[PDB]
Amino acid sequence: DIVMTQSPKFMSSSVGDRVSVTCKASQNVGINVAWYQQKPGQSPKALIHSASYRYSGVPDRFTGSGSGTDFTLTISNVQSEDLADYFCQQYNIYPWTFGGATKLEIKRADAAPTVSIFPPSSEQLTSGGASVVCFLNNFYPKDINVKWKIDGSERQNGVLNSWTDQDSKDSTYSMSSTLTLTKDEYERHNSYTCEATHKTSTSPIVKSFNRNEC
Amino acid sequence: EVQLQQPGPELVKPGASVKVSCKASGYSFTDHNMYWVKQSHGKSLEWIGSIDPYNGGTRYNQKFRGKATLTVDKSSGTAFMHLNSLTSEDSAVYYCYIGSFYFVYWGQGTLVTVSSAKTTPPSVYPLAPGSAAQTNSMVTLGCLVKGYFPEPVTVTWNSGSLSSGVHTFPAVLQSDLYTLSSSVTVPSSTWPSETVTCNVAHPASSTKVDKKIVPRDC
Ligand SMILES: C[C@]12CC[C@H]3[C@@H](CCC4=CC(=O)CC[C@@]43C)[C@@H]1CC[C@@H]2O
Repeated sequence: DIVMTQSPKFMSSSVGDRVSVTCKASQNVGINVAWYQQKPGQSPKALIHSASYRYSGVPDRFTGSGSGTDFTLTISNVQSEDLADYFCQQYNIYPWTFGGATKLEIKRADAAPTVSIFPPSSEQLTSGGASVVCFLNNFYPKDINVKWKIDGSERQNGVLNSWTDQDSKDSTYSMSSTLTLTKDEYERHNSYTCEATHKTSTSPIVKSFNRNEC
Repeated sequence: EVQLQQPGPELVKPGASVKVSCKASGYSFTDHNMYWVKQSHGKSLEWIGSIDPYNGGTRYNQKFRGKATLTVDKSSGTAFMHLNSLTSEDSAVYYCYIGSFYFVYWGQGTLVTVSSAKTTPPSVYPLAPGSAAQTNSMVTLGCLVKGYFPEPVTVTWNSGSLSSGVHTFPAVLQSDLYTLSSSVTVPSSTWPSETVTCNVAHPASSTKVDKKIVPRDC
C-alpha cells in the first residue's frame, strides 16, 4: 500500500501569509493525487485533483503542484475561513490512501478570556446533583489554565474541562470547565470561584458567587 | 441536484453487525462508482472499498475484506455497507462519496458507536447568571447537557437563528456517560426581556428538549 506522509502536522499563519503543506508518497503515483479540506464537524471537501487541477468553486488562492512522489498544496493570501484540516490522497493504485491531517491555525492579536460562572440549576438540584460551570470564552492564544476554589480553598477532584476548535469568525478559542459535586457537598459550602490564567495578564481573571445572595 | 443521504447515528453491541445505507439522488445512479471511507476520531481516513452500480462489481481494501460487504439496490438508488464482527476499533464515522474531474460529493457520514453501554437520554439544565446582572453589556447564558450515551447531541439556540456568540463544547466521556455545555452571548438589553432557549436533540434516545433560560430566582 502507498503511504502518504504529510508535513507539517500543525501550521500557524497570519491572514495574508502563504502556507504550504507537503505530501510525500512512499512510491511513484504519477499525478493521481488530490487535496482535501475538512472543517470541524463537516464532511471533507475536495480542493484539487490530478495534483494541480482546482475543482469548480474552489478559490484560486488554493494551488497544487508536484509529480511522482512529492506533492504540495499552497494557500496564497490565507484567510480566517481557511482554518481546517488539510490532507492529500493518492488514487493512482488500489487501495486509495490518505495522508494524515495538517491542522491550520490562523494567527490573531491576543485576547483575554471572557469568564462567566454559573451556579447549579434548581432542576439539577431537585435530582440530587450539583454542577458548577465556568466559561472562558473568546481568548487567544489557545493555552489557558482554570482553577476552582470552594470557600477560598483550591478544589482539584471532580472537574472536567473541554476546549473548542478555533473559531471560524474571530480566530479565538474557548474552554468550558464543570465542577460536579453532590447536592450535599454543594450545600455545605458557600463561596464558589472560577479563576482563569492566560498570557494576556499576570493577574487571574476571578469570577465568583455565593450560594445565598440575591 | 446531487444528494447522498446517509442515515443517522447507530449504536451496536460488540460482536454485532451494522448495515449503513447511502441513498443517491439528483443524478443518474449508474454514472458513478460509490466509495466508502472510515474516519475514526482523530485518525486519518481509510478507503474501505467501492462498488460500481452499473454492473455491481466491488473492490475492497484487503484490510476490510471479510468485514465489509458492499451492495447496491438499483431500484431505490441505495448503496449499502454491511460491517460484521464489530468491536470498539470500528467506532467511526462511515462515509459514502462519489467523484469525477468535475465534482466531488460526500455524504454527511454515519457515526457508528460499538459499545456495551446503554442509551441514556440527556438531562438538560439551564445556565443563568447568579443574581449579578449588569448594565449595557453582554450577558452569557448556557445549557448543560448531562449524562447521555451515545454521541451525538445537537444543540441550537432559538432554533438555530442565534448563530454568532455561540460556543458548543466537545462532550466529555466519564464512566459511560457524555456531558457537554453550550454558551450563547447576547446583549443585556435583549435578555431577560426577550426569550433565549436552548434546543437539545439526542437522536439515539429520540429526545428533543427546549430549555428556556430564565433569570435565577432569589
Ligand atoms: C479520488 C477522487 C474520487 C475519484 C475520482 C478522482 C478524480 C479523477 C476521477 C475521474 C473519473 O472520471 C473517475 C473517478 C476519479 C478517479 C477524485 C479526486 C479526489 C476524489 O477523492
